[PDB]
Amino acid sequence: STGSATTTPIDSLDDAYITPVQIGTPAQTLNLDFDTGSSDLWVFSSETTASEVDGQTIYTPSKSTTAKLLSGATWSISYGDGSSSSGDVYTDTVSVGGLTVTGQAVESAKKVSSSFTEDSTIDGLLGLAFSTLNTVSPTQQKTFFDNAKASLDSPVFTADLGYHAPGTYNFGFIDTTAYTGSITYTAVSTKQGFWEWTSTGYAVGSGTFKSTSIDGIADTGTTLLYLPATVVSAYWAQVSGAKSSSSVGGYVFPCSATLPSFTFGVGSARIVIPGDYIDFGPISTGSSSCFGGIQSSAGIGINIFGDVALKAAFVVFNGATTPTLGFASK
Ligand code: NA
Repeated sequence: STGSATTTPIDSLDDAYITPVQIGTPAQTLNLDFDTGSSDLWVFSSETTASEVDGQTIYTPSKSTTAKLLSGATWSISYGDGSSSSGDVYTDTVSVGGLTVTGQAVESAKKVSSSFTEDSTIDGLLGLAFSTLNTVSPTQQKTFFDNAKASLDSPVFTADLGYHAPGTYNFGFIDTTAYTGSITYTAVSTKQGFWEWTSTGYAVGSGTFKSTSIDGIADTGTTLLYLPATVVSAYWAQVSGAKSSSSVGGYVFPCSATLPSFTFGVGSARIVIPGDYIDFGPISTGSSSCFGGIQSSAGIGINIFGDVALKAAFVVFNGATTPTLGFASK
């Protein structure tokens, strides 16, 4: 089997991407944030505290003929940005892009933090990291990908995120029309439950490539590119008037600037992030200070290749017995 779904930016900055997901029978379609940095499929629901729901579409298990309470199971998650959610668990039929899993754990939120409530466009998350990070207790649950894997034509999914445009998540196949050149594969460590890999270096603009090992994660659920402070300082030093602002919470730059590209290495291959991808616009409405898309990972404890990096590539998440990542230009 295979599946193919379109993923759409939630706003004009590509802050996140939503993908429609069918849950239950008859289908309830919710727009979920597919997150390769977490392992819970959780949704706004008929159980969510009413004051914490503001425009999201909710899953109502009582209206699904295939929903079953997973008795005794609870979940609670905290993300890198300080947001959180928790609740109870149902099993139900879940379909993405025509690919169906029966008996998928659907984590129903009873509580969500303010950042979720305030984002009316995101109805929940679909985690695509390794199932070792799943928060369900007392019986850990599998991801949608882990449950689908054995049925797929190939044990893979791909992320093809757009810059200010829709893109695609595919399950079970490589679309050889969706990228240019060849795919360069690189080793993955699953020790922390993430798609963790080692970049071979970077370049700033037209500058020379610096060969250096940068361990980090491929995380579709993180907006920005978080890298070591040395690399980030080298990038922003090429932008006149750029500075790190403790008041704003990272590097800002004049909105009049033209940003340089950023290149990262994947083995002997190179992925180029155009300068425009690194512009996250005014820090507040009407400001002439703009927020940078490359930020320091110091204090986060891990480097994160978030959407700013991933949307410059066609990315293969290879879930074979020995997992690997692939990157191609597009
Ligand atoms: Na922000």
